[PDB]
Amino acid sequence: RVGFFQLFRFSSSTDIWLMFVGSLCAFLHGIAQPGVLLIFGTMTDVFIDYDVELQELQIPGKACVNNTIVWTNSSLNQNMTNGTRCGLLNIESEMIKFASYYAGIAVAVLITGYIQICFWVIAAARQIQKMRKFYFRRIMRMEIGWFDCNSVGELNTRFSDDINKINDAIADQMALFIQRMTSTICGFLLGFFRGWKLTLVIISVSPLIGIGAATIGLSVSKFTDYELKAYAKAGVVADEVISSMRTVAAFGGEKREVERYEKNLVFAQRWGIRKGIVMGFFTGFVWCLIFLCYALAFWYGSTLVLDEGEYTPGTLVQIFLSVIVGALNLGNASPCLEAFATGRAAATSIFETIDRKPIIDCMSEDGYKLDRIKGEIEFHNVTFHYPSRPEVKILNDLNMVIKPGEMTALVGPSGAGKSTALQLIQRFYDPCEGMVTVDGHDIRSLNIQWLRDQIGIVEQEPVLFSTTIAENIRYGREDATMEDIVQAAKEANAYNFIMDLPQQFDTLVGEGGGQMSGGQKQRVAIARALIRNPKILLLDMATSALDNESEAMVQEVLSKIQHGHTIISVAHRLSTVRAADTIIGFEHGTAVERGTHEELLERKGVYFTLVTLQSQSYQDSLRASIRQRSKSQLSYLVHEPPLAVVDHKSVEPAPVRRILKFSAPEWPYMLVGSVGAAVNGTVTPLYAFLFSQILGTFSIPDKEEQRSQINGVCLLFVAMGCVSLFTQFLQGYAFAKSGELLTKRLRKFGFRAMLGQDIAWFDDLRNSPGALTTRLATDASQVQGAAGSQIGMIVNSFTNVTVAMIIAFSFSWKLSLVILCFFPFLALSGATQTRMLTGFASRDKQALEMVGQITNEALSNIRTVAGIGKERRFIEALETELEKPFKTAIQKANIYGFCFAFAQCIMFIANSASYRYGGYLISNEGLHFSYVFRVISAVVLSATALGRAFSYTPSYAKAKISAARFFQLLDRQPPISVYNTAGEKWDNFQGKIDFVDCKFTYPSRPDSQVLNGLSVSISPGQTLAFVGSSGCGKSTSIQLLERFYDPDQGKVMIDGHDSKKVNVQFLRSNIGIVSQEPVLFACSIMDNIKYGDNTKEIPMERVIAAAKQAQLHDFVMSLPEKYETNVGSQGSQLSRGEKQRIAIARAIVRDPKILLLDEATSALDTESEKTVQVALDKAREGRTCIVIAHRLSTIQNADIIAVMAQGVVIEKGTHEELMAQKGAYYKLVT
Repeated sequence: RVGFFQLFRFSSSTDIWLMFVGSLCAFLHGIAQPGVLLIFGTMTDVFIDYDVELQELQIPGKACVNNTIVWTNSSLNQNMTNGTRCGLLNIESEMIKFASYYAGIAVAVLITGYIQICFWVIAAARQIQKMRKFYFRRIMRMEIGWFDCNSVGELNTRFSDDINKINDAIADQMALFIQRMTSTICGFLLGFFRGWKLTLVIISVSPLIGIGAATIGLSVSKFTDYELKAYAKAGVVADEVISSMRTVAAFGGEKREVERYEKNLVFAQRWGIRKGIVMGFFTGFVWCLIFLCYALAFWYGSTLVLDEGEYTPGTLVQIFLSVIVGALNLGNASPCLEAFATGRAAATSIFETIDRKPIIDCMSEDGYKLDRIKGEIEFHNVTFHYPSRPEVKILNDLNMVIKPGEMTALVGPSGAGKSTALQLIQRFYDPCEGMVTVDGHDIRSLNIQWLRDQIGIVEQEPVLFSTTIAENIRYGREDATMEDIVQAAKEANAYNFIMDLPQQFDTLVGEGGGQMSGGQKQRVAIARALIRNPKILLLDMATSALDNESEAMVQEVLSKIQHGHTIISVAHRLSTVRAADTIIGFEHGTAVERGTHEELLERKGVYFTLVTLQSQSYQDSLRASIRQRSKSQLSYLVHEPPLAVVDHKSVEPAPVRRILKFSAPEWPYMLVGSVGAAVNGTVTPLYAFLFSQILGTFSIPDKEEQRSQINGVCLLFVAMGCVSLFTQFLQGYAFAKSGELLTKRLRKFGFRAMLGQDIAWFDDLRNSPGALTTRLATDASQVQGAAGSQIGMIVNSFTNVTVAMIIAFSFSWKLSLVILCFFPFLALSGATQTRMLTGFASRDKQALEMVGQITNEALSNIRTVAGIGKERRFIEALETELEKPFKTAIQKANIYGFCFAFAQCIMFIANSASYRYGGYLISNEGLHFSYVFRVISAVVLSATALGRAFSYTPSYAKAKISAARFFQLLDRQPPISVYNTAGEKWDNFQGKIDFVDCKFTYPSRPDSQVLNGLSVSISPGQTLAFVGSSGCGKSTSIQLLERFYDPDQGKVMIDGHDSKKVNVQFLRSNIGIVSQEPVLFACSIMDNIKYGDNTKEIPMERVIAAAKQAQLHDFVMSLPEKYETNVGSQGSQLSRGEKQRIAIARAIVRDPKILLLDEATSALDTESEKTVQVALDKAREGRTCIVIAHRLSTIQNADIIAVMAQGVVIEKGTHEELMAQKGAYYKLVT
């Protein structure tokens, strides 16, 4: 929808000038990089000419016998047959000149690169400050229905992230795009217009490299989806098992689930291997093509193009490097296009909501302004439905009138649109049909700003803003003096309470600050409403959100000092409506009664009499991680020109010792990948060496020898291309296999240890099933980032640097030292730039947090702001707060511009100094001109590679974080361990139970609500029932007898053995549990029943017996698929009643000695309850059972009962004796 050039719609004239000057500087700066290669071409031509002359002068006196052609005296007054051949070219003077040119270009690049970034960043910052303030000013004027449709949560993201996406588009990214586009255009143009045969030839290889690069780029996305689909084959198992962990534990299926997860990790491993193979092979293919292009370019440029006489060596070098630079810049310009697309997409919502016209908004020209109003208000056939849900009509032909100076009470069912009438008389919404009038005037054509200033509302829930109490009250009326605030607080009965506060009226009351009682918040809100002395006072269920002790006080504040002005009250309870002058009952959105209280009592008053009588998930994160990791690995494709100018830009963390120790089992693959990486690192300085070797051949006097040597070097380039192909493929495959083996091992171990944790560990919100699955899917995949791949990068960089240094110091140590002085800067350039950028991003986010606070406070409770608060205040506050991000952006502009400019210019300074000194060495020390190029190029390329080695920031740190998260899990020792040592295994298990005054408190729930004093004993074969309580200990006996939690204090005795000492596996195997919600696995019905005793392969006879005993055989036997019917995800539909019998059969099949019926027989259908109660009753036979049911005594008449609802078991006995003594047990029959 939004065109790219719409993003600049907020640009001012100053912004236009800044952008124009920045673009001009970016254009000039971009010209510099390819334009310097002309100076380089002429410099290398000068070197070659001087070397030819010098070599000729070494011949022993060819012209001393005859005048001949080319001897030294050609510098003198002698008639040499080929003119002035010697003496005129002074190499040192030429190199002084060329070093001067390089230094001048360095200064120009510094200036232009600084301005380029600074001006563009400043212009973007100004434009987006303006954009944000306009956006917020527009939001606050939208009608409240628009806020019903749009969530504050999404508005916050639009305000913070989306506008930041626009910033990334109109910011320095635009300058970088301009610079790189002009650089590539100039690079290709200067190649074509210096030699078109060679430029055309070496460009003709592009289609193959394009195919390879496009293949890699496409394969990234293509393989992401295939990987995600691959892991899901195991992710489903993990999610199913973790989501139902209590049943898995209760039936001891941990081993089975671990095996089933291992069985499915193979697909993810396999797809990871294949992605590695493909991407490594294609990276090697691209490198081979690059080196074949080198060979073709040099061979053709020499043959019949240079040795024939058309070109010169300098022109050949210049053309080659210019084309390489152009292609390099073209590649670096794709991130800018990505940023432009992202920004242009995000701007759609912002601009459309900026341009949207509000249906009703706070403005000064909307309509008439009354004076001395009576306050009378009336409805006329008002019909209304909310815009967010127009299908449901809330008001139906509503007609009502509220007399001036009187209190009218609105009563009716909660869903009768009772309060929605209030939102109409302050004009939150216009009525769909009908009219609402005040003092005889229509609400329309009445100045909304003036109208709402006549109305004060006590909201349903008090809302206070983050400021002082005096300020919060002052929001009701701007010009209220302090004594007026005191008077309002006195009327609202808050003065006495507020003066008790530590700092009186100046105390901050922000919700993130000092808290206050709901009653006091309502009283300060009432003060805010009263301070404006409204003619119309709306009481919208003020007390409905308060405790009784505070309800009394708030109600006392109300109906005490309210007079003269009209009051419209929606009472929370009808005990206080009788003071009202009139009452209007609401039914299905229409007024009915419109009578006095005594008249409301004209008949049954069904509502009034009734009340008075009754009252008296991992996929997103995994996708992001996979994509980011694949993109990071793609950095190996970066190639840099020799000579020329270099590229610029293409809980505690675990110790790496632990990661490597864990990854030891796959050491051979890491070693093979390391060998490949070492060779690939060696490749770069070797091709710099071969380039310098080529340059040296052009000075050879013998043409045949020259041709032979050039052929040899081209063959070496071809061989290097082939070796690079093979080694790149080998490295990619080996490190992919190492990483995938590590990830598979990590997932298996993490799941296996995760299933060993005690149940309490799962209840913790830090270990939510979604969180656990995300940890098992994503974090496991990331740990390889701190593994072979990192080792591969380290080895690659080390070999690159060491080989380059060997070459440089072998061929010239004096020059190497000079060029090495610039080594630190060239290397640290990129790392410093990236880390400074991320630091600035963090600081900008910190600055934006303050603004987010204000914007979220304003939007979260926009109803309070509009109705009773001040609309314009928040706009001004946000406008003032928006200055901080602007200042941070300005200083970012300055610092980032300087850093970028220096990083760009430093290379030219290095060239200047190095070639100035190389000229001196050639003139005096007798170096060969080729060695100068060799040394300088080797050192520069190694410096750039080493600098790229320090760009591990985004992935390595989080890899170590994930490794730490896994290692803490693997090292945890749970309080209750399923995998613990065997013991306390008495063969003749009988199942006698006893509770010795157990105390328990649920962690992950507030440590309050302690369950205390529980003490009962159950002899073998008896049934115990916990009944009557709505909670407070009823359901925790189940989770205690089974070792889900050990008691805080006290002990649970099984056959006389303490609970904490009996081996969990054995005890839990002796118990069979049925829960309120039958949880079954996606396997077949036979498998689900067979899950009861998964330690042994029980025959189908047991399953049949259990199914018939559980009243399940006939039902399942009559299904289309019978006992092989698949459950859950298969699409087969079963009701809770049908699954409950599956669960009961599962419990029965193991022939448990203890049965825990945790509120079975709770299906929504009474028929299902009848069906399943028979199953439960048949199951209880001959076992020690603890039975819990919400149903009445009929279920539990069989055996002894406990009835208490306060933890301790005071009342206990059989149904006959319990009913005889007339205790609390009778409440079931009350």
